[PDB]
Amino acid sequence: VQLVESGGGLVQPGGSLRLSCSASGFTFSTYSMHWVRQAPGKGLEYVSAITGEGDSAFYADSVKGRFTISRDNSKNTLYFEMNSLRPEDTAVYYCVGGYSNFYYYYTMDVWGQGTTVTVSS
Amino acid sequence: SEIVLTQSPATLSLSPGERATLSCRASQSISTFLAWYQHKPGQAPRLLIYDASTRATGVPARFSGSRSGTDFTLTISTLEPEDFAVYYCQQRYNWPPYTFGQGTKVEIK
Amino acid sequence: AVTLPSHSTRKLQTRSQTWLESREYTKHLIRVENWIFRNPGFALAAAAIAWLLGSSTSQKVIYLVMILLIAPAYS
Amino acid sequence: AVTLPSHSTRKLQTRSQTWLESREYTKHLIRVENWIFRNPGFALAAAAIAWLLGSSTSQKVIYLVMILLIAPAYS
Amino acid sequence: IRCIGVSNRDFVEGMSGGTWVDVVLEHGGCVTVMAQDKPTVDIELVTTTVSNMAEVRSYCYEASISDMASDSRCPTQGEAYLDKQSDTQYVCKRTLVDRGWGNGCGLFGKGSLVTCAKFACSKKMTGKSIQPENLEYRIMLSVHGSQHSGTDENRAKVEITPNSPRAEATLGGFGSLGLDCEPRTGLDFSDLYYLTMNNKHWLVHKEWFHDIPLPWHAGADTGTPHWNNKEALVEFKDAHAKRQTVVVLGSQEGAVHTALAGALEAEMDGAKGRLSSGHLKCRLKMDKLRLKGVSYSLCTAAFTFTKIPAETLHGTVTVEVQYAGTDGPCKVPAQMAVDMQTLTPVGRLITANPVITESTENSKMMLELDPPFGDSYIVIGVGEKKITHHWHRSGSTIGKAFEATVRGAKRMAVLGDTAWDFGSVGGALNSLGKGIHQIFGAAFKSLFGGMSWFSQILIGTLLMWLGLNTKNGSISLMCLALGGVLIFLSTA
Amino acid sequence: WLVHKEWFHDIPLPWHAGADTGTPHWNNKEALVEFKDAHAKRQTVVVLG
Amino acid sequence: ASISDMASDSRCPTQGEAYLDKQSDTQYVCKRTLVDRGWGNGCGLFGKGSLVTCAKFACSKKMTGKSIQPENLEYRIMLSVHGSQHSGMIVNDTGHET
Amino acid sequence: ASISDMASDSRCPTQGEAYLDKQSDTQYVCKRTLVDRGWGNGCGLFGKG
Repeated sequence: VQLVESGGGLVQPGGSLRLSCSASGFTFSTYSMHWVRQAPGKGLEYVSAITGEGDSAFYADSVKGRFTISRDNSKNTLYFEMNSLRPEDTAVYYCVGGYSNFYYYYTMDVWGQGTTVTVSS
Repeated sequence: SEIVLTQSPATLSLSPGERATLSCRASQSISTFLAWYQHKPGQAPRLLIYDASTRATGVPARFSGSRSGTDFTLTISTLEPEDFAVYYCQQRYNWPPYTFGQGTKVEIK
Repeated sequence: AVTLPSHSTRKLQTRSQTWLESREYTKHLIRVENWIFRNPGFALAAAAIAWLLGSSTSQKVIYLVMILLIAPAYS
Repeated sequence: AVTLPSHSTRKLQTRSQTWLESREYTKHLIRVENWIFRNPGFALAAAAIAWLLGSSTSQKVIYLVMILLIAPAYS
Repeated sequence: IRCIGVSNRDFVEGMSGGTWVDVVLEHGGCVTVMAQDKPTVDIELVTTTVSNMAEVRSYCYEASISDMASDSRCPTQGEAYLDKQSDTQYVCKRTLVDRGWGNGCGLFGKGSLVTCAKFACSKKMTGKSIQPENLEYRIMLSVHGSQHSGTDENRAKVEITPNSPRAEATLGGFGSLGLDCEPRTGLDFSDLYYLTMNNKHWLVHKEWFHDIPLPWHAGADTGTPHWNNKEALVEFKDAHAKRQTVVVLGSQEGAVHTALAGALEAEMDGAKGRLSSGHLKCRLKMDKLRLKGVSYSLCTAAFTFTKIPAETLHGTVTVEVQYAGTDGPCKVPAQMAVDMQTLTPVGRLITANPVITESTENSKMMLELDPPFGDSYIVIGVGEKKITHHWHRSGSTIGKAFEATVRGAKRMAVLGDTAWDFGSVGGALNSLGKGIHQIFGAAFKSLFGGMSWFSQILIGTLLMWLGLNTKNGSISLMCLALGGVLIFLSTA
Repeated sequence: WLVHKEWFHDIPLPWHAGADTGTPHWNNKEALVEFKDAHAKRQTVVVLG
Repeated sequence: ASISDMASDSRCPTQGEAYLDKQSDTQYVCKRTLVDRGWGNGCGLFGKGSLVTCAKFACSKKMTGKSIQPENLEYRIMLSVHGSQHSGMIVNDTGHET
Repeated sequence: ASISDMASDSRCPTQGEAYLDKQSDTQYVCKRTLVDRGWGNGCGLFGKG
């Protein structure tokens, strides 16, 4: 049971990036996935989420509109296509996963190692 | 608007062997749906407690959780050297706008 | 959606043939015949109900026919 | 093609909802109401035809209802 | 546990054979079985998967046309003949055309015009057969007792196929629940095809999938299909006596969606297709069930309510308690009381006996219980530390019996005889009722049962008037048939 | 086609109202979209084809 | 029609009603219903919740109708005379000017 | 309540129906009616607009 994150890199303001999170060791379809970011010198911020089956998605107001979460249950991969990046989005992103029988609720979670995304002008 | 969590001291300076107590205050009623996470620099945040009193799988017994209304408390009886890290509370109430607290750091005194 | 009213109500009349003319006679006959062929028990039930209604023989036969027409359409 | 038999004839019965359940009710009622609202005079024609048929009052009212039902479907 | 909030659960309280109790499982809700001296078990049907289905008769719901051609011979000749008239991949139509002395052939009769067009398919939908063998059921069951509200030995999962209709759920420490089921018998799959159009799947009666007027192949397609009909999707319209034109009808996929009504939706993962609405009947051999909590000493330290005591939809009350002391595994004393002077057990406590099994410092446990209708106190504890809670229930026993009759009526309308089998420990009144219901249901399905919510409401009102005014014993016969039809409808 | 009135007004389909100019607006998305729900614990949105 | 990114929102058995912020957008179809909630799902109470689901609507193609005034419509009549024409000039419309 | 910048649109007695682009905004109240129109207002025809 592990989550391997990748795709983080330095980019200019207004650039587009795509983060990936490969799941292993469990039934990916039965796990609701979430993206939580932490800016340097700031607490953890819960930004995005998607249900196990891909039906519905949630975006926090701080990211609503620019970022798009998605998932492929056949390739066991979570994607976070982030467009129109701004310097305020420079942070370490973690993908978390939890067994869910309801849209987004979960009790015990699993975290990846995180990936750094730097948006500097 | 969204539920907010407040961690009282933002910094706890204690020595190994002392008793640590961290508090988390919610802006509105959440019955028991509060989680406590331990985060060390260079490591992914680790789930310690869910349902505000239930220890996660493999968590040592020295961590305990208690609730009273909207005030939640994380207690560390016997402080260990590896227990000095940042601690976050997260509200799991009913839908995703899920939020974390500003975090409280347990520093060696 | 589901309803989609038929245009044959307001059929445009001219020498030239309309959009789907050759299927008008068969369409309704096939619908009714198929439904009755699938459900004969309702033929029996409709015969009984028509017998209970209507004094004369012609009234009962007309009731039978009208029930046998209303049933397939669920009109 | 044109006929396409409805599956509501063989409605699969279970606790869970069927494919298009919320629509049936308004489906048939809307079709009938719309056709009558577009063609009002046929109400008078049907009233006359029903009055000429059937001895008692109940028979004539039932004939009226069944004619006004069977006409919009062209069944 | 696992059936607290379901809102469509029913209690099968009672076991008069000391042994097996029949139970019919549905996708909607779940069943809590409570026996005399045995732990309450919640049983739920989860998913019905079908595997390795066999393709049968795929239709073509969108056509494409191709290089049309035509011929005409003068009004006094044989008939027009395109060489592509002996090709089973072309639609050909023959008609009479006005011709002569202007078109080039001197005579004034009617000519003969043949037009042929090549047929191509896009987006065909296909149906597949479901044999009674090779469909699997998955039943999830859990036990009450020590599980807090949030290898488990309290939950188990059972796979049931017609090849293995009986299985045992091994609940470590509680024994084992034997479970026999009738999988072939439970939902007829000998009339249901699995239908797909474009990534959407349904269950379709095998009489609505043979009266379809669309170009149809037969079986799976090795290469390019041969479609027999060549009509009902291609329209040969005629100009004003001088031409022929060929058009195709557009994509048909919206009429089929509305032709489907009362057909069950499904979903598909790979070669397997999950249906989410079914109906299965199992007998529960609960004679190897024990209690994991007898010969325990009463917990006497303290108890704290951790959330609040809450009320489910059916009247029961769930309580989540935390134990302070460390007594090892020990029994929980709890009851519903009135007149706290004389603690007298009123009501019934659904969980079998509530035992705390984890003793480190503080433990959590969840129990539920069925309180009386008046005010009452939930009393948890022994002496001087028995925390209590004030709890109020709404409705008198009469309303409860009325709702029970309503639930029974709905279950009957849904199932019939299998509904007669729901709480059937099995006697002679029960079997007789089931037999007469079989006979009446067969007759009713033969006569009626070709209508949907409107034809039958109409016939119901009609016969209701008829039986009201006919003045015979047919009065009673009709009025009974009417009650049947109208409840069959208003259940919805 | 040539089509009567009252057949091009009694149609149950999402309809705009003339000058399609910028972002399209449909008076009714009703019946072009089907909102079913699972066994009391979900909701599902499908389009008719 | 074609559908797009769905979303949803739920409420406690005793709170208000669900509200997605995409209900204030005339490009989303939204539907409101009641869902079983409680004690497993995330709020302590057991009645029926309220669930809202919204989906973005897009139409690839649509049919359009146009109005015909009884003016600005033209008829074209072709007339011919007997007499000297040979059989060739029966279905031949090349030069009628001269 | 408080109201704000009104706007309006009118159509040929024989055209479709009026449509403001502010009908696609859930912050506006919009009402549709028939108005006497023609040959003085600018559109040659005399029916209701």
